[PDB]
Amino acid sequence: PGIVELPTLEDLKVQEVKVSSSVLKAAAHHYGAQCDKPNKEFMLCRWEEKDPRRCLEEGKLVNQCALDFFRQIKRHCAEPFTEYWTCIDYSGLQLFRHCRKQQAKFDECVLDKLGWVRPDLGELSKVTKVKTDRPLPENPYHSRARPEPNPEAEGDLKPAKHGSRLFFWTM
Amino acid sequence: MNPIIYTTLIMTVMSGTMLVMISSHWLLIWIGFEMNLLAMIPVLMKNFNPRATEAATKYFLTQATASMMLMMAIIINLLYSGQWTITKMFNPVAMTMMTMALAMKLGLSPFHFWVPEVTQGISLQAGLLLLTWQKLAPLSVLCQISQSINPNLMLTMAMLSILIGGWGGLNQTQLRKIMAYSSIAHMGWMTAVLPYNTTMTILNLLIYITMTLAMFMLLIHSSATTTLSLSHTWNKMPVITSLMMVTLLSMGGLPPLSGFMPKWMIIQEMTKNESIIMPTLMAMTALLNLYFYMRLAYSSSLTMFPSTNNMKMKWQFEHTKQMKLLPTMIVLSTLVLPMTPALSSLN
Amino acid sequence: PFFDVQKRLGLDLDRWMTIQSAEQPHKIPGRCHAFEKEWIECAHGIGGIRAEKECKIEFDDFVECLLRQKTMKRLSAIKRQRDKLIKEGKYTPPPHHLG
Amino acid sequence: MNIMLTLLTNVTLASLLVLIAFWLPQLNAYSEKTSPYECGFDPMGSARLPFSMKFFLVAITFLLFDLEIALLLPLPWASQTNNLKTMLTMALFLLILLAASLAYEWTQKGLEWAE
Amino acid sequence: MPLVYMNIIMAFAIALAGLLMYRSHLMSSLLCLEGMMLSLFIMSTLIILNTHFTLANMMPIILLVFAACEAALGLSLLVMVSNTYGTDYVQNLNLLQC
Amino acid sequence: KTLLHKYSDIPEGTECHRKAYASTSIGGATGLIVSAYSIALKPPASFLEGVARTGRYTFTSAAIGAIFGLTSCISAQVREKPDDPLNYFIGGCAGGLTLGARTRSYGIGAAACAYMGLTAALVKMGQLEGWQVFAEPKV
Amino acid sequence: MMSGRPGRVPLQFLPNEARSLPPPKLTDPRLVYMGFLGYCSGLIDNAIRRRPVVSAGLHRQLLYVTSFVFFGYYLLKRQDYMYALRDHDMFAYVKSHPEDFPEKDKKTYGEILEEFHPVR
Amino acid sequence: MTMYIAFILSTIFVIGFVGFSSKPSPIYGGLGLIVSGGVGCGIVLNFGGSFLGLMVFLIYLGGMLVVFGYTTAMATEMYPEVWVSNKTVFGAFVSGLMMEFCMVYYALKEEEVEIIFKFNGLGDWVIYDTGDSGFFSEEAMGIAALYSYGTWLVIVTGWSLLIGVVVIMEITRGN
Ligand SMILES: CCCCCCCCCCCCCCCCCC(=O)OC[C@H](COP(=O)(O)OCCN)OC(=O)CCCCCCCCCCCCCCCCC
Ligand SMILES: CCCCCCCCCCCCCCCCCC(=O)OC[C@H](COP(=O)(O)OCCN)OC(=O)CCCCCCCCCCCCCCCCC
Repeated sequence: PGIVELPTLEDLKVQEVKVSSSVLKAAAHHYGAQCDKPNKEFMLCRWEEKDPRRCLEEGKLVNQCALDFFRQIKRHCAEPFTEYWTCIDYSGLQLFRHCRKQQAKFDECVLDKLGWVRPDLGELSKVTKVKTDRPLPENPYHSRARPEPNPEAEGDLKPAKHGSRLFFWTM
Repeated sequence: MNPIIYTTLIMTVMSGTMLVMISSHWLLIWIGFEMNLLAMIPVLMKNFNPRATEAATKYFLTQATASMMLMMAIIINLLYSGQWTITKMFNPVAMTMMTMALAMKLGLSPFHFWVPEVTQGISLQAGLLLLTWQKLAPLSVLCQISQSINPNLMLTMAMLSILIGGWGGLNQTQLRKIMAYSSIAHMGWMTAVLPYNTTMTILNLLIYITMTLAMFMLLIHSSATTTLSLSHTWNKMPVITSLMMVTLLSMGGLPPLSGFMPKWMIIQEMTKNESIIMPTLMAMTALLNLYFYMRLAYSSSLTMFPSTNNMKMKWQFEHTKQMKLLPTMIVLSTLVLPMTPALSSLN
Repeated sequence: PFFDVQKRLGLDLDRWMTIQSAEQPHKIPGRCHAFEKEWIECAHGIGGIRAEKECKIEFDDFVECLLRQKTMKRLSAIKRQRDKLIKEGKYTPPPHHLG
Repeated sequence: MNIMLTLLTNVTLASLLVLIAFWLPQLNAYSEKTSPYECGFDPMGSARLPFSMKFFLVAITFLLFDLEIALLLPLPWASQTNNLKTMLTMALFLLILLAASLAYEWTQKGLEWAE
Repeated sequence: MPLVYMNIIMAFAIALAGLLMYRSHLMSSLLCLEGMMLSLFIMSTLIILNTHFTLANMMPIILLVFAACEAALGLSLLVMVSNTYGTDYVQNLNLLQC
Repeated sequence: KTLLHKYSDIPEGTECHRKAYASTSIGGATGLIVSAYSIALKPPASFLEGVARTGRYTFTSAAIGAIFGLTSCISAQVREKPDDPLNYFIGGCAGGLTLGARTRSYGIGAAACAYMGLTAALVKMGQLEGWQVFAEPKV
Repeated sequence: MMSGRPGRVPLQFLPNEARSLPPPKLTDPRLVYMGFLGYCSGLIDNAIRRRPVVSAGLHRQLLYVTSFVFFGYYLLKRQDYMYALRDHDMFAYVKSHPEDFPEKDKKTYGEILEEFHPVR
Repeated sequence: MTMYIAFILSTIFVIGFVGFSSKPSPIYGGLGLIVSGGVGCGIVLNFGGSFLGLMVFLIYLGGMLVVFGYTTAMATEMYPEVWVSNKTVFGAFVSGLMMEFCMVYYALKEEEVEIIFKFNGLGDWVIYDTGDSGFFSEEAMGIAALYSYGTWLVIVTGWSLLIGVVVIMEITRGN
């Protein structure tokens, strides 16, 4: 009953980040607060537009905005990145608790090299207001027209005409 | 059994039935049925006679099977609709599935085979509870889901209920078996009108409640379980046999007695629903109940059966029971026909 | 229910769980939250008789959402014709089929 | 993949370990050798009789007790709920009723099972 | 509907038949009864897990803890029958008759 | 009710063999149902006489079903009156007589003649007029 | 059937808007019959307990009449409510559905051709 | 193979059910039932129902059926009624191995099996849903709601269990 419209593979050939999981996790805190604006725009689209195909343009933007976050640290102290994500990779659960010294060394550069700051606890979990230009969807669920409710009761109650009206009972 | 334990056991049985009538969730409906079952068996076990053990075992096997079979009707409806709300369900096989599942609890179709035997084994007071209170819970579900029922399937189950329930009643000596066969016959009358209009399905319920409380507590007051034992009660207390014959006539449905009010309204409804052959046949089978009703009435008070010289002690002493609510029970169960238009209150 | 005490005194006993689009732990969804929400709001204040036919579209869509009968039949017919064709060597699956 | 593979390996290990414990010892059983041992004397024909109620009574109490504890496995995740007060009250209820069932069962003889 | 759902549904139906088609051991009958609920417990888990009815993960335990309660009643009646009669036969469990 | 639909599809007093086949199928199925019940409630002590019991019940019910099949159809064929209720009445009595033959008693056959013939008229009465036994909920 | 009408608050024996109806008059013939039922219970109440029926425990059957009358009275108001309610939304429906209730034509018996059957 | 692994577990579930439903010896029926009890857990495990799957092992395999063995040890009909003892049980066991073998072949060929319901014989894996559960196990969060939203069920389930122990001793007390 229609077409499941799918985007062509052309727009899907977007640059994808090629890094192991521990690389993301090691720099996750220093990535979330510093690339929030496109991230919030994309994920606002995901929950508002409610359709995957609508947020394709933003989908490549966050991936792109990940790459220019993953490039200056190469033109800066990529060496403290190496052992830090290596040590995190050694952990089975990628626990930060064991590898804190390399975290400090990693944090020391970005405080001065790019001048970033480590986000505090709860800061990343804060709900943030994202400023966008796209209009809000009208019917994200594509709802149809709604059946009209049956008319309500109205008018004052009057005594039953001629009583119960059940066989010979007068009242 | 300790009275405090007995009171609690009845309290849960009442609450379990109350739970069924007040639950909008199918799982909770099942919860009420099972925990009502969970406390029904010990009450039947109060006397603890080998006949009772046979009766309780029979009662549990059929009720547990029906309740377990009820789960699939919920599960299948869940599977095809994902709705736990007790409403018009969405599967003919599931609708069919529960209809016999609930019918076995009520005992209308051949399912009814447990109803007589369990009553025979267990005590008179327990039979009163089983045949009156334990019929509200299965009826409560049917009233709510009446809009989804297949008319042919339910009308049939009602038909064999009055048909067989009345037919075998002619061949019962023990009063307990007579009452159960009457119960199965009365089960058909309410169930027949159930798909059409639920209002007088209830009206039949409270009315049918009234005689069965009236009859059983009269029988308990008589302390008699057989026809011959009932016959001797004329010598001790002729008055009680007089009221019992009024209720026996009333429960038979002769006007202007109360028992005519349900049947009259039942015939009126399906006549409005263009079903006119169906009411006629049930009315014809209604006389079948009246026959052994008359036979008991003939043995009880209309005639005067021989007594035993040992009855003379019974004259000297007196009854210690309080038969609570018996006075208002029979009066409300024999002359309420003039107050028929009050059924709109049920609506 | 037969006696809707829940409505009278307004204590929620079971209806929190009767349908899957209600409040859920950690606000995580069911499989067909989108569909059943549409069907529910379609069939509110309407009545069982009218909602059976008027909101039919929202129903079978929602039923198909959780049963997934015709979708599975669609895949079955796709797969059935595939093996009825590739076994004859008429079309060869591309590399992305096999990785 | 590995789970039933681990289950599979143990069962074969057990079966072969009894297999080489069964065919290897060169079974040479006779009639008196296979006869039941009853303290060195004649068996009178038994092990087919009911055993009162105490063994059954404790089994049912254990079964009922096992069912309530089944209701309270999810407590470790229950503590992670948002509304602890309702969870604290409710979990306490199951335990005190578990106590009450034990309390009644104790008071009305019960655990002092029949002899 | 997926092939597996037949396997539980047919499992119940054949379990249902064994519960009704009797023999001489109502002990064996109780086995079909608790097997009957096991399929009910098993199948209920499939839909609820499949459809992500998170709050409905409730009832597989709830159905278990109540179906298990009937075992307490049923097995207790078993020994009661096996005390006034000694055995668990069903043909002899007909003292009611009339 | 496809099996029952077979009888209704064939016009009255036309293709008598089809009507007889449809009628005897109704009787055979009905005899099977009651025979299976009788085996259930009443134990057929030995299996072989159990097949004898269901054989008798099915053979009887088929005979009434078959005989009513011809007598109803041929009478309508002979008298060229399909709407006439008497067509079923003679067939109904004819079926009742066959029951008497199977039980070997004139009294039961005579009783079955009157009752079944009356009902056979009544069901035809309903088919012509439009009587419904299991009426759908109308009001 | 009124099982799900809009506004029915559950477990409400006498809804408030039912007060807009003429209350049953204190000697309504239906009400006194309800009082009859209370008395008729009283006479037999002494009968089972083997007491001097009519003149036996004036307090006992006196309470019976009182209880039956009040429980009767509230029942009658509730009974009058549904019949008034049943007729009310009835009338509101037919005005809302004129097409399903045609006004049958006005023809006198003069033009009506009613065939006549002699008794002979 | 692993294509239709859940097809397998469902199959032993059926034959395990046919085992005890064929009314064999109550211990042997218990053996057949626990076999079905064991295999059924794997079906739930394959769907992610680890907590539900492990419970039936705990309170149904190691739970109910253990006390079932007591009554079997209490009943002890004078001779074992193992499969060789009777011929109807063989017929019941043999029969119950046919129709489910028939309809799987019916379902494996054209998949249009219409017994009672319409049913697809497609691979078990299809009906699975794709989507991450994050860090919260959906099964665990559902059950833990016992003490958050399942307040009403907790009272009724607890109260019935309390009534469960009062009845059991009362019926077994033998007056
Ligand atoms: C719808 C049709 C009819 C349906 C009901 C029919 C019922 C009877 C049918 C026949 C029954 C079987 C045959 C007869 C059985 C008799 C049973 C019996 O016990 O009889 C003997 C018994 C002896 O009497 P006893 O109990 O001693 O009481 C005497 C009064 N104190 O007698 C009795 O116990 C009977 C006691 C009767 C007491 C009557 C009291 C009447 C009081 C009237 C008050 C009027 C007030 C008017 C006020 C006017 C102003 C407002
Ligand atoms: C227009 C379409 C149809 C055209 C064909 C005509 C209708 C179908 C054929 C006729 C069916 C009704 C006639 C009776 C058939 C069953 C007869 C039967 O069961 O006989 C066996 C037995 C009677 O003998 P018994 O009392 O057992 O004595 C010997 C004991 N050794 O039985 C018994 O003991 C039990 C009592 C008899 C069985 C119960 C009643 C069966 C009939 C119910 C109505 C069936 C209506 C079928 C047609 C409408 C529905 C499709």
